[PDB]
Amino acid sequence: SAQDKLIKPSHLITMDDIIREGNPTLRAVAKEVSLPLCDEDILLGEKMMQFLKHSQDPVMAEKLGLRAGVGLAAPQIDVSKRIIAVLVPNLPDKEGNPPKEAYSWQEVLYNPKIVSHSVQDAALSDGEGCLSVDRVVEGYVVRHARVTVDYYDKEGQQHRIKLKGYNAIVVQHEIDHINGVLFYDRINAKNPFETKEELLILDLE
Ligand SMILES: CCCCC[C@H](CC(=O)NO)C(=O)N[C@H](C(=O)N1CCC[C@H]1CO)C(C)C
Ligand SMILES: [Co+2]
Repeated sequence: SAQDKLIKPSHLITMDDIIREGNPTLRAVAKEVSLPLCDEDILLGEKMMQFLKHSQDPVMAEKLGLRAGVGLAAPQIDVSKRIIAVLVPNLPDKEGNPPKEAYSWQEVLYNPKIVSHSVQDAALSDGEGCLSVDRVVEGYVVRHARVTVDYYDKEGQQHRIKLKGYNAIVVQHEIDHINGVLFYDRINAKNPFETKEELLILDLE
């Protein structure tokens, strides 16, 4: 299967492993992962985290021809399992200094689930992109401004976390993937940049 090839020790995930719009796997509902976590799944998660790290390494990304990404879900690499990886980076300050800490959030979540959320919604002012989608769909991708997520880490320990801002946006984008949902599904087709008081607009800069 695909996962088998992906977990090969010397295998590096590249755009060649990312299925695109059209493959039915993107629209399927990923299956939960068995507990305790089996080797295959844990290794896949690490491969996913490593992919993200490589994508955010300007030289490496440039060498491998990768698109900088801040998250990835198993289905995107043709594995219909509820496994997602997030790597949300901090940005430089107003003065131009590099962030004190490269990442704001780094985690591989297994069987993640949204338990509660804010009444307010939120969308990145610049819209969203997806490496599984080879085209641009402009508009505000409407998501919950804040969410509480329950998931199991690679150790197999259950966690419950409160996310907001950029972290909340990224996690929902990834969770959408394991439910067969693509970002443009959350863009108001009749008015892509529709706004409402309850809709917070996030500027990353
Ligand atoms: C924001 C919600 C999470 C996005 C995750 C995607 C990666 C992905 O395809 N996950 O499934 C990404 O990094 N997309 C990028 C993206 O949309 N970004 C990167 C910075 C913030 C935002 C731009 O508005 C594009 C540039 C490839
Ligand atoms: Co995506």
